[PDB]
Amino acid sequence: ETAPFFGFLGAAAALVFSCMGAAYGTAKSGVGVASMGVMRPELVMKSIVPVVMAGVLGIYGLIIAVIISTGINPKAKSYYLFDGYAHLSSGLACGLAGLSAGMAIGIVGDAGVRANAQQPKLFVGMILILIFAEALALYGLIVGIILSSRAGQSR
Amino acid sequence: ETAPFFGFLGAAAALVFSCMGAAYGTAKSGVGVASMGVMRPELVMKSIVPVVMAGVLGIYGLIIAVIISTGINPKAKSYYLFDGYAHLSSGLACGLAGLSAGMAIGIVGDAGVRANAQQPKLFVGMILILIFAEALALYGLIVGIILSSRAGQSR
Amino acid sequence: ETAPFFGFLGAAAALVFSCMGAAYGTAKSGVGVASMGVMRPELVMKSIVPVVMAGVLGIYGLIIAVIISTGINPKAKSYYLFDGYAHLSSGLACGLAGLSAGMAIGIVGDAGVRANAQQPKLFVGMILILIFAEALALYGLIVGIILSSRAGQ
Amino acid sequence: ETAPFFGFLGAAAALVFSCMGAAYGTAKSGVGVASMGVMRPELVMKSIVPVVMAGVLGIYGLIIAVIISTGINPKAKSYYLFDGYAHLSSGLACGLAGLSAGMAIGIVGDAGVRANAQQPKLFVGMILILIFAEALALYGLIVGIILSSRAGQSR
Amino acid sequence: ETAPFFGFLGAAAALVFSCMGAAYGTAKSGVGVASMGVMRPELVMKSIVPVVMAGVLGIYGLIIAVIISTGINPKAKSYYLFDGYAHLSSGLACGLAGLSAGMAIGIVGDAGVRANAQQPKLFVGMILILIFAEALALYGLIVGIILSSRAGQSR
Amino acid sequence: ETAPFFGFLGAAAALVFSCMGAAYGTAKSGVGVASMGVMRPELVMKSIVPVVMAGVLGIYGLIIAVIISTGINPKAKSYYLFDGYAHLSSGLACGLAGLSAGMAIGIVGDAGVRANAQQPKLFVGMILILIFAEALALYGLIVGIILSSRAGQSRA
Amino acid sequence: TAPFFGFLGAAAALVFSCMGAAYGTAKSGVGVASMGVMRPELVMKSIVPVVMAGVLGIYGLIIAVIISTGINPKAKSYYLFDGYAHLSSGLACGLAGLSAGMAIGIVGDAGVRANAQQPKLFVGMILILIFAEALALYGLIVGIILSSRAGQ
Amino acid sequence: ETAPFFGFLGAAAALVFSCMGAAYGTAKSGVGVASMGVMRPELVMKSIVPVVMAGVLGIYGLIIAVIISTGINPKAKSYYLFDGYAHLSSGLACGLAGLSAGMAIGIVGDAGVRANAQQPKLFVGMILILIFAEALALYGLIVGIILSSRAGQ
Amino acid sequence: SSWSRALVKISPYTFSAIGIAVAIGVSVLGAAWGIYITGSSLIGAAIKAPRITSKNLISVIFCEAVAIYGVIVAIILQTKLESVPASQIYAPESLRAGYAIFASGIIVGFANLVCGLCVGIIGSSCALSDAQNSSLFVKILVIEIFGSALGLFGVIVGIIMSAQASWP
Amino acid sequence: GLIYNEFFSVPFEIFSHSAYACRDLSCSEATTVGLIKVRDTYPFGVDPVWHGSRSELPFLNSLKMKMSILLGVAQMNLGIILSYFNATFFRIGVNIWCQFIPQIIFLNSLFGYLSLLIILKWITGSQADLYHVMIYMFLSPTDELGDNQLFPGQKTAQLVLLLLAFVSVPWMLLPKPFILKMQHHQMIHTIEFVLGAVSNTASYLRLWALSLAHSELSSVFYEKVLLLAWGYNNILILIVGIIVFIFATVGVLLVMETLSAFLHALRLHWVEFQNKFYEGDGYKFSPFSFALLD
Amino acid sequence: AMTFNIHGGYLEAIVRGYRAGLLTIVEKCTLKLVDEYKHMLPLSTFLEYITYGHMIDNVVLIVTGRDVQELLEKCHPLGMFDSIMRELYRLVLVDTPLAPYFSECITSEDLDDMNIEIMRNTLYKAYLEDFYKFCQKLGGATAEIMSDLLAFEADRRAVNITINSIGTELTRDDRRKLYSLYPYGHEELAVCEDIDQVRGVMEKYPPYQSIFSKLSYGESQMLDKAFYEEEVKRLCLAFEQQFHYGVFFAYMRLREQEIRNLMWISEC
Repeated sequence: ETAPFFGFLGAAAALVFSCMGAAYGTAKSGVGVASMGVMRPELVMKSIVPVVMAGVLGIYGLIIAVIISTGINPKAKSYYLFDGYAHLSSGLACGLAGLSAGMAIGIVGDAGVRANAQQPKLFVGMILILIFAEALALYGLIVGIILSSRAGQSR
Repeated sequence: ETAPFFGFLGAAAALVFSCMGAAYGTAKSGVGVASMGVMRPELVMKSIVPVVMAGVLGIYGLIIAVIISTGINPKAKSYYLFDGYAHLSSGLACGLAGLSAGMAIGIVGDAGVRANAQQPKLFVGMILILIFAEALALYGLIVGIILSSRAGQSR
Repeated sequence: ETAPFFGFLGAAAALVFSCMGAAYGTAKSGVGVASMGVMRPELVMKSIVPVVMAGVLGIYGLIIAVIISTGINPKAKSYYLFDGYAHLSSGLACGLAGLSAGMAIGIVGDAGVRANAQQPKLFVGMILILIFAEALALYGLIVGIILSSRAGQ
Repeated sequence: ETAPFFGFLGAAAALVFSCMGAAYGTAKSGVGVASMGVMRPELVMKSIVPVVMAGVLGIYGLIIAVIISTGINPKAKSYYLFDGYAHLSSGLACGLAGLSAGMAIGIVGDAGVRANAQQPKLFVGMILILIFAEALALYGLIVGIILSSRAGQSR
Repeated sequence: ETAPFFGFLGAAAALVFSCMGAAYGTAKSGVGVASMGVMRPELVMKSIVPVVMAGVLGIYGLIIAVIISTGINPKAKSYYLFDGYAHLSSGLACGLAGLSAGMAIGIVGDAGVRANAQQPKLFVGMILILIFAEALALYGLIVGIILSSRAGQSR
Repeated sequence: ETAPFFGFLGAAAALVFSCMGAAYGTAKSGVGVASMGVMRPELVMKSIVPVVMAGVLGIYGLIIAVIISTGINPKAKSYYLFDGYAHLSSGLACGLAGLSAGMAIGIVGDAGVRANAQQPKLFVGMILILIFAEALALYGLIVGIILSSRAGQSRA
Repeated sequence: TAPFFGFLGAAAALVFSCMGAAYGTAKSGVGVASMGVMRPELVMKSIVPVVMAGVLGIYGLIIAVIISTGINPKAKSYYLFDGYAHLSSGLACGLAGLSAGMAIGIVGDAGVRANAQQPKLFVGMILILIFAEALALYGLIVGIILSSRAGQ
Repeated sequence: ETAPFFGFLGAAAALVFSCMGAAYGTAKSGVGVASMGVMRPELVMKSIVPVVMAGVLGIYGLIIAVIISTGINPKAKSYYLFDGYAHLSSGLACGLAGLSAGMAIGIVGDAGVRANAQQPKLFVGMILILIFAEALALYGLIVGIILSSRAGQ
Repeated sequence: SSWSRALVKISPYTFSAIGIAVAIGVSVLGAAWGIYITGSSLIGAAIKAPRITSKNLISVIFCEAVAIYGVIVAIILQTKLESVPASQIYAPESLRAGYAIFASGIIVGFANLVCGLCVGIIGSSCALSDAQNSSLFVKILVIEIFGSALGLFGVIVGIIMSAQASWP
Repeated sequence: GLIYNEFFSVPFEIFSHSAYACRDLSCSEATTVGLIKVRDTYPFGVDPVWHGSRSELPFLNSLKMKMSILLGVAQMNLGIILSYFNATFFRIGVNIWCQFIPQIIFLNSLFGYLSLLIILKWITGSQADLYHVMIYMFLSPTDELGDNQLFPGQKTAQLVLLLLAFVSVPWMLLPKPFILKMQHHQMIHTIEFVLGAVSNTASYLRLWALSLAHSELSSVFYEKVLLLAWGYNNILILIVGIIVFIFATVGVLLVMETLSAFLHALRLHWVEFQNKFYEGDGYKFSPFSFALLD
Repeated sequence: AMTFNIHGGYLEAIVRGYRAGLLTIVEKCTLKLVDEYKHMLPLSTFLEYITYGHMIDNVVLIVTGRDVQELLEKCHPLGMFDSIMRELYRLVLVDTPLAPYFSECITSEDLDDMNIEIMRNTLYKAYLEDFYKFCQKLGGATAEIMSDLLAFEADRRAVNITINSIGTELTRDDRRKLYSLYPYGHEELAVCEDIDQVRGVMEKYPPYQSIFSKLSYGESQMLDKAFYEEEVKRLCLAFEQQFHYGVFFAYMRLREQEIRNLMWISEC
């Protein structure tokens, strides 16, 4: 039917929004890292952790997209409209959550890197903030996985 | 037939909007903490309260989304448009409440982090304000729970 | 047949708009309260009056949402469009009134925090202004309840 | 048929517009009175007139909306689309007039607070301006009442 | 037919637009008059003439709305689509003319308050602009009445 | 049978846009007059020319609207498709011309009133510029009068 | 009939990818010229970040090529599923490339300034930029996987 | 049926876009010339011709519009949508190219007006830049002629 | 349904012609924008010093290359046109050819615009850099040449898509 | 965790053998009218079958919500009871009997109907109530109806509780100012207490939400590890999956989950338990006991 | 981003070339720089604010009289433009950004602008008004530089007040009421009555930390020289001047600094 035209769209949107959020985080993280390392090159290595923390969202989005893509197989079963709609919903939710988490992580990491050289306690504070932010991305990934799994029944 | 699309979209919207609100709150709190903790190490841990206070809203939104996803069961009951409409309404209400709470909590937490360097007698007031704001998240979760409970009784 | 698709949406919109207005008011109220407490910690506890009164709008919105949810009883009576549309309109009106009251209360509290910080002698005037603002929210809640009461075709 | 939709929409629009106008007027009045609350608290007590006027305008709008709602009795007489359209138009007119009057009164009070703070002799002028502004709300309420009464003339 | 779906809506919109324009003009004039009275309390009483003149818009709008409402009467005679369309057009023209006149009168009065406060010689002379604005409003009302007079022309 | 709705809408739009142009011109004219006040209160009377121009524009718009409304005679000469579209087009053209003329007149009059203090003998040149601008209002009125019946009464 | 969407996917994949590629290359190029005003030697080596940004266009170009080759109407019946899948596959690749290039442009522009100030931090800037550039590669992987679903 | 309407709309767009682009370029060049006149009035006419060079784009647009008008006639053939749409596309392409070239030439002339005054030796460079810009307009005219050639089906 | 049927019933020849014209239009617009961007900096440098006119002309030539490529693509698209027979006005082959033509035109136009903007920005920076120091002109020119490859890649993609035309 | 019958995101052998057994269903599907027949309840923890079943989410959610409601009621009762002890220890005035008694009675009675309904549904097995119809019975403010009521006296008990709650509102506001006037600030307690009671009651659901989130995250991690171990049982793939699972447990399960739980627990303790005690103010007395030297 | 090529590109290139070329002799260099700036005539408002920067001081100097005729000798068009004693002050209140505010703030005329100290107070108030006006035109990276300059001026005024002007009624309240992170956290300098206290106050801003150093130089001067000398030393940051941004103010500041250095050279 027309269900794939929505399911594949949702699967693509998940990865697209996740990549957009990861890029938005990484830009701010890199700007802050450069600003910090201009004056204190020693802490540049310690300031790179939020960049990887933001980049993990890209891997999460890629995993969600792979799951969504593997979840559609007309040769296996008739993908009714319910299955495609649920897959699209899961993709949209995962992508939006990833984008929001990436933006938040980028802002927080840029602020922390700007404040990194001011006090060494920033090395712990920014790490804690980044972990708390990535918790939201993990929760979104879990919700997307649950929705994708529930999409498999379709009566 | 199209009702499960509406229900899945409502659950996805709830999760995504809650994630966005939590991300905005966490980013604001992280910026405030990065600004405050440069001067003193007190803001490193004694003022990390909003960092988890904002993630509480995301946890509540994830719980509501999981409940909504578990609500749909075509193999157990052929859902009419009533179930889809109720699920979509509950998801929209939960997501909007989560976003509003996230924005308010982020603003209040940024203000509190800025004021942290001031007289510490205001910590109790800041915590009280944060709790009063976060009460909106609980109210939204209650409304969503009531809607989900009333959802399945369709004729 | 399509009446619930409007009634549930109206209830959700009422709750969402009430929450949005409450948050909009509470942001300014909390900013002003934090500023005053930094300036004068003595009156910080007594300055949470607009912050506390902000939650009243959210409570009223939750009550209206609960009433709207209790209104939709398909088993009790076949929900014609005349009831679902009325419920949706009542919810929309309550939510818009709550949002307007929240914005007004936020502005009033933002002004009153500085007003009390400069001189606590204006606390009575600030409270009177807040009560006058909340009168709009009370009127909106009453109107929403009255409109929801007309679900009998 | 679908006339109750139009009637309910008109009543809701009337209530919403009246509430928005009253809120804007009250916010402007409070912003104005914030200075008078410190510059001359003795005159601040008499400065609450514009807030009362805004509340009165909101009350008039709510009363008009309540009358419009009470005019809808489907079980007593069938509501033709003519009556619903007339009621919706009456509500829209009352709401727009109330919002405009509230905004004008709010601006007038915001100016008059400083005007009276500079010189107490401007209280008479402020009162005259407020009365002239409230005349518009009174005219709008009268027009809405006339339209609501005429709404039942269909057959 | 569905005549009041447009005729009554236009009748309401006429009063709505007239009230909005009068409110804007009165707000501008009141701000100017408050500033002038703060500058000099002597001119406050004498400078209310533009404020009063701006009130003619409300009277004209109320009269037009009453005439339009009286012009709709299915019991007396059925009104076709043309009978309602003409009334709606007349109401829209009257409302737009009232809004334009109100805005112009508000700007003119805001300028004239300062003009009179500076040079009392030009105070009385400046009333020509207000007279011209009132004449424009009267011409618009006359055009609207002429348009509305064609209510019974249908057949 | 739906053409009269379009015709009445066109007449109303003509009146509304003419009034809007007149108001836009008069606002700038009054602002300039107030600015020229106190500095040269003697020239207050001589500065009323833009007010007269705005009043003339409003009168022309009202006359065009009344002329259009005079064609609302459904008791004879069935409107057909032309009597609505032609009237609407004529009204729209007249209103837009009035709005443009009002904006130009307001700009020129405000500039002249502001410049009336420097080289006061340039009032004649300012009035000449204002008249050259306001000629567009007369041109638009003529065009509207031409379109008032050219495509309206020739439906047969 | 449906194949219009499938054809549009390939065009969109290249267009949206190049849109972000130009934006990344522009920001990276501007910083390089600023550094080249004073630091003569540092600018020559700093061109790598611009070269890295230009690679994203190549990745989008290859993805577009695959989509075009798979839209053969006379070879196999291009049902609506194939058109929907190809359009979806292109949309992800184009959107991801646009975001990935945008981050590289923002990061690269700051990196040129940072290198001109302290040459030591050049390694750190490259590492962050390389990690950011992996998102475009991540988008490429998703594009291949989605396009591979054109079996039926 | 609607192909004549599509062709007429395309011709109108071809005229209007080129006219707007030429007008913008000429206005920018005239502002630049007026600014440069007060400094070295002896060079006011030394660059007035490239300032008014927007007449070239105007004439090209007029020629394109005339060509598009000529090709539409019911008597010659009952042209279908394949002809009207093609004519509209050719006209739109020519008009867009003309507008872009006019804007670019206006900016280049605004720069060159000051550049030549600051350095008389830069007149040849400004002329070369203007010729390079007008190459785009020439290419657009060629493309428009080529497209309109096939429209006579 | 009825609205969907009307949307599916639109003439593909109109869409194909629109895309063909839009490709050339967007290419011309992007080339002109890039030319203006480069020319502002070139004129500024010449005002500073007329020594680097030959070096500056390379940016203008590169910008005009985008317009040349767009013109070539437009000529190819015009060659791709057919007679549009009445019988096959809604045939699947005609619809596929029209969709492919529109997609190729849109891709070519967007790629040309992006490449023109990038080349204009690069040349504007490079002229100022050369004015600052003529030693850096080689690296700037190399970077501009590398960035110009976006237009070539877009043209290649459009040419590849052009083979899909099969209008009877 | 031992109570929850979940060990490292995996069930295990309960003190009993199997709480619920598939009613017949030697070959029939689990989703059936017979479903699963329980021989006896597992005392050590939850039924092992329930954890891995499709119906895990609804039953576990209902149980967690009921447990959270009961725990919040108990904590609020303890906090309110501490008020009388604090008043007696400090020998406070008649304000305790004047205000502490109505304050501890109104909220207790208001939550008592819900707590008793939850207990009765758990005790009497009134399946006609479940998680939803309990709220439905609590929803109606008006009298009459009561068709779904399970308590034999619920028809009169609800009205009595409503009357008591209505009468308790002034009893918590008047007597303290009355005593103050007789012996010759209540605005701070006024209005705040009424909304704060509802806020504290609602906040208890945070514990249930956190528990559900932790369970979901642990289940996701365990599912990923099992999928790696089953299909990717190859040595390199198995080692990589084990390393990934260890890293995930260290990150989310160990650090993030514990931090969030601690923060939520502290917020709950301050918000409700401390609300009825402590009262703030004061300072920490400290002598010059070589504190800097220490 | 495309707006730079849309307009202002040629002027930006000319300014960049003039700045790159830069490096009674001091008077001649100042006249040449002023002529170059004038010949350059969106960016118009920026140029007006940049000129008004020194025009505030020029108008303050012209406000005297008292040998007022000598002001024509220093009629440098860069700062001493003719377009930019209460009766004459009202006339001079036009064509300047800070003049309308100073009309009310300095309505006492010579009473609030006494040549000993209160004239410096009026000049500081005018400088604060001009800095606020410049910061109002936000949208570029120059906001940070403007904030740094205003902070340096305010901190230098506060240090001068705490050093010796405290006896001249420049108390802690006057450190911001009359003496023009500083726009939000200037209260820390109200109690910095000692050089060690000044260093401690500077410790609140780690970028400002170690800038005072021993405070033997720079902070030793009164008026606005204490923290302004820190900005002069750190002006190497302004020497970056990243492209496609407003650099006219940076070029003007660099030319002024070069003129000051040439004047300080004098007879070696």
